[PDB]
Amino acid sequence: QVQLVESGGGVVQAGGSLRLSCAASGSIFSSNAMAWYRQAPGNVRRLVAAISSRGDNTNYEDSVRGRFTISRDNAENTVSLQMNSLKPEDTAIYYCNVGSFYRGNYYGGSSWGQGTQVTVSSH
Amino acid sequence: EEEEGLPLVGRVAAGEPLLAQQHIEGHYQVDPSLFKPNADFLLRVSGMSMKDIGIMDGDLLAVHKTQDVRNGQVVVARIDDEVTVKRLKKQGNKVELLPENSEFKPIVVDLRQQSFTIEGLAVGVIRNGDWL
Repeated sequence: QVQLVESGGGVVQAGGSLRLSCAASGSIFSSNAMAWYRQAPGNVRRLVAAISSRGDNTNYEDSVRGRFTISRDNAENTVSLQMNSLKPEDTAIYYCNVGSFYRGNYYGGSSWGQGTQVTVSSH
Repeated sequence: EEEEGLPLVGRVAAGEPLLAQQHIEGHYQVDPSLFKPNADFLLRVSGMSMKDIGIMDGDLLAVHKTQDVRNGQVVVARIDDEVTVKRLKKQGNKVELLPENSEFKPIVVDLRQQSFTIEGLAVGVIRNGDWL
């Protein structure tokens, strides 16, 4: 009965910024690693970033490293994806995930939000 | 715990993280040079869907933690609430997961319809029954 809700998605120009947020509701939030996945059209869904339960450790997909940062706020039960230097490659449904860290690596479970669409275009 | 050797991931609660604490039933000291690329954990296999390559029910599967796998590789994959071990055949927005047993059927996954993620890559097998 964990319930996840992603927001903050929209249409953005290449090289711009955007901030995704996830509200987690039916959980003991302080006890769980949280992660962001993304699924581009016709592709396997991949983990973008993860953070341990108190935020001591993180993981990043290599291709978003240095560009995306994840953080969480334990008081407010949220996790957030700050996306900078957006490339067209970044276009996807972004999902919030609940999971757990072991020896520095996020392992995820099967709870997802409905997803939020990020689209990167030009003019 | 970091020096206890490989964790042994036993029975796995539906929808739960693979390496969740409550799942680690054991630990074995296993040389890191043994598997390529390195094993991060051992996953007890269930069923005989992979018997034809010799991955038998009960065997401990050395798994390298990665989400970077190719077609043709034995992956450990999460589909909705479940985790399975199969040979991966990805094909557009449709992913096939192939058994190694003729009595078993390919699982066909629609990526629009189900959550599909890669848990890691099978790099080796350890069998240690009391009877072989």
